Amino acid sequence: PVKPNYALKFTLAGHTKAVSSVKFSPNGEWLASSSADKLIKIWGAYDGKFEKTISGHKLGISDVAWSSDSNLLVSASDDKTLKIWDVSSGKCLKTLKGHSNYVFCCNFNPQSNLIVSGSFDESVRIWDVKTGKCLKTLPAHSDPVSAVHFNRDGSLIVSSSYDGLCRIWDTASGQCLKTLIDDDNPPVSFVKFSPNGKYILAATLDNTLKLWDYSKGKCLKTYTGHKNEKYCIFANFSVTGGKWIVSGSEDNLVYIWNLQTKEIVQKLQGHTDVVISTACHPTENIIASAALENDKTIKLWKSDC
Amino acid sequence: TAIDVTGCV
Ligand SMILES: [Cl-]
Ligand SMILES: [Cl-]
Repeated sequence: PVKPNYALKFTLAGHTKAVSSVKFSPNGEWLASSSADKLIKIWGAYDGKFEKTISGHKLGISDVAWSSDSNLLVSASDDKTLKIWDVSSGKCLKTLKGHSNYVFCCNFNPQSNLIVSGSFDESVRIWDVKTGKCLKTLPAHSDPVSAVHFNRDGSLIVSSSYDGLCRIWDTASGQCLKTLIDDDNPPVSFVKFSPNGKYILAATLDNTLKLWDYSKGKCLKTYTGHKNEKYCIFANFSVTGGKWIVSGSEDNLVYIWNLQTKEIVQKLQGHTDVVISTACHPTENIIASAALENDKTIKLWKSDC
Repeated sequence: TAIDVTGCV
């Protein structure tokens, strides 16, 4: 497969301000969206049908993340809390307090007994899901933390920051195992482990995606041609069909690259503002994209490969 | 340089 054929299938409208994040449930059934409107919305992954609104944050939400069982969500808010939600009931199970500035990014570990959060307070916190207690506060960065992600066995956390660094943390000890940077120092706006945990994909605010073999400390691939100088745009590995890199862009497009050759293979037109977030469905060739204040929508795109 | 992002060989 040299090129996918993503076509727009559904538009998920209803948020009243900028959409900040979209995530598929690990079981493929649902999509969760967060917005500056203080709301989480749940949608059918396959039909785009609205399921429910989850309210309770006092200010805008920057991020949401699912547990591995597709039952819990965690949200990160400008109100300086995370909330853990039971998605099937809508209930707030716990509020995680401790950050001193906006909570910007969050994730469960694969086991989903821990949550990791990054904040404009420049820290990374590790939380016990069962008790809601903060287990560790890491002095991770020297500017806002743009992303946090566990690797596939939960033993490592990767963080990114406007300070210019990607850092790898021992989950158990909280010790910094590695700092990655390539001699340039633009803000790092995004980071995530590959599905196997061997690679890290990072975005920098000089219009670059960077793929690290982090154990060798080597940047092996870059993906360029998109616009990203201002906003924290979420990128992905697409591995259900052809092997692609997917990202949003400040020219309102979704960009798709060949994982190996780093060539652009598709640009998806339809958003009327910056595409801040993309997600790739766990089993089907389906991309979710979400855009900022002048758009307010999520889109579902489907490909034969 | 072909990479594998999902398997652990
Ligand atoms: Cl609907
Ligand atoms: Cl970004």
